[PDB]
Amino acid sequence: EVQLVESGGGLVQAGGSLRLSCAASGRTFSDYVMGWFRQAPGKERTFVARIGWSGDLTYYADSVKGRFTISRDNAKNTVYLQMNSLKPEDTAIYYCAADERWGKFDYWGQGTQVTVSS
Repeated sequence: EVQLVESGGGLVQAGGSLRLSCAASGRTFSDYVMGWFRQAPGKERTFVARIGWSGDLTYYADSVKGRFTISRDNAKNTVYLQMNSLKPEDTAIYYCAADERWGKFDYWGQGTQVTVSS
């Protein structure tokens, strides 16, 4: 099975930025669509962004499109989420996810906290 390990969470001031990363291992990384989800403490886990196998096709939730950028490096088995212009409402636990097909993902990371101070 594929293992996903997120990195890069932290505390940032409103208007700032963070880059999350997620390293996949155990199977050929280029066989998987990679996605990011987030769960705010009082809401259910919601979709953030996903990227196609080759890194060309990307899709973003309305609430983050234009501020967040998803990318991948298939030689490093890593997917990235560059989060710019952060808002307090971006505060959440962010989860990496993987699936061979393009809300259901077979594999999930353990989550990393992102806190945006007002």
